[PDB]
Amino acid sequence: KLALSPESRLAAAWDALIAQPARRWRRVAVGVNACVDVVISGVKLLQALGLSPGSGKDHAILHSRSDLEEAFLYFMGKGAAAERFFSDKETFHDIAQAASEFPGAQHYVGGNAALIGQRFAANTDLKVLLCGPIGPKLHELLDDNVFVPPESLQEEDEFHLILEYLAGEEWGPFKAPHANRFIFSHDLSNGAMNMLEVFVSSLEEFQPDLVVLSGLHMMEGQSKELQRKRLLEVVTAISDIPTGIPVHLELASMTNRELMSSIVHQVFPAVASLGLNEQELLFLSQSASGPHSSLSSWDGVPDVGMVSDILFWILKEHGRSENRSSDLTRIHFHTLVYHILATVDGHWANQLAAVAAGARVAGTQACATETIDTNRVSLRAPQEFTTSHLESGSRIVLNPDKPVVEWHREGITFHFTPVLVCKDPVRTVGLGDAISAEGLFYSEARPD
Ligand SMILES: Nc1ncnc2c1ncn2[C@@H]1O[C@H](COP(=O)(O)O)[C@@H](O)[C@H]1O
Repeated sequence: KLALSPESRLAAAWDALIAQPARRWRRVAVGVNACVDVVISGVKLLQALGLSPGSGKDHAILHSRSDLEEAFLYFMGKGAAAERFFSDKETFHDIAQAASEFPGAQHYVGGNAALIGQRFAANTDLKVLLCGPIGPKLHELLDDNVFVPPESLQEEDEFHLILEYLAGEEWGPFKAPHANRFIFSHDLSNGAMNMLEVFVSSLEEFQPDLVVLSGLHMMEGQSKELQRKRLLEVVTAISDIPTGIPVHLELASMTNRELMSSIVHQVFPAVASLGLNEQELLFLSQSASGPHSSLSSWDGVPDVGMVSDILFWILKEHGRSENRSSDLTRIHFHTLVYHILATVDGHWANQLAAVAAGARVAGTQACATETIDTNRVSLRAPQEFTTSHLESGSRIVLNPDKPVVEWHREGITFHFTPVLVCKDPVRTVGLGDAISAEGLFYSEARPD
């Protein structure tokens, strides 16, 4: 033998440490955002619609094929990302149909809840119920083990059209300086959480062991009154689920502070578990009180100590307390180069294996391998780090043979592991959802 890489050493230590919990979930219910992502060359699609190259010109809303072409060309010229709503329902149906039927277009399960459901459904001894706007194409795309109530099945899908360009790509006088994507949809269902009622209604019959909720972020840009009605529906529904059934909230893509504030005040006390990334974590700290709210943005890899101070603060401010009657005891934090599982002591088991398992799926799914291919991964976490900078914390050094690190702070325990980052990834949209689902699958709640 020669010396093995840090990455091979790390993946070997995971393989030994990872095992399912003693008591396993039988049934998990997941809702409510779901769609079909159609990934297609934008130039090819527009050409396929019979369009000649016009002018690049931004449009706030796309009402027409013209508007679509013009805004696409505008962003393709910048090599920049954008997202738009397309307002004409019937015209959108014809364009999405054209994109979805275009030879070589890729179709993917989309939506946090559907992606979570899909990951859980990979295990045959776990029964998954999924609600959301599920048409015939999404139903076909979903794993056969996923049960969708007939109530949650509809005639049309919610297509999200993802129009990609490559760096250097050309169409007439247009040339992309960077590779990016322009995305559009006509998705009122996910925007309004229109399947929340159907989801809530299906829980009693199904008797979930675990309920997972996502899609609140999608209400961003809707009536504040509509948002308030839906958050009350969430909280009411959860108070009707039998006591001691964990509820996980998977947080995502938030930019509105009124809404974020409201989710924290109302929904956080009603859930056992929360899942999120660096972007949402920092956004939370910026809204409310924040151990590092002052910082506008993370400057490269988020500092572990700074991250942990925010997670600590959330479980202290909003987590279960003798005064609080909050049910929140768990936060699965996942960023690119490390994941942390933070838990209020004595409510959860198997959290070493669980965080290890969340991290491992980030590698394997990114690379599209069954197991970790140690040639295609790279350890990118900091070699040493402080467990808090605010408080006086430990100085930890990474040991690839002992990758999962545990530390304690006032009845709250943290579980840290680095990620084996896929260097040549296929497609990493939806990775946080697969990470959170894996973390929960390998978690065990205890009696309330
Ligand atoms: N190339 C990669 N290899 C392994 N994990 C990744 C990679 N890229 C992203 N991740 C993780 O996947 C997640 C993407 O989904 P999200 O958290 O929803 O943004 C990030 O949180 C990263 O932690």
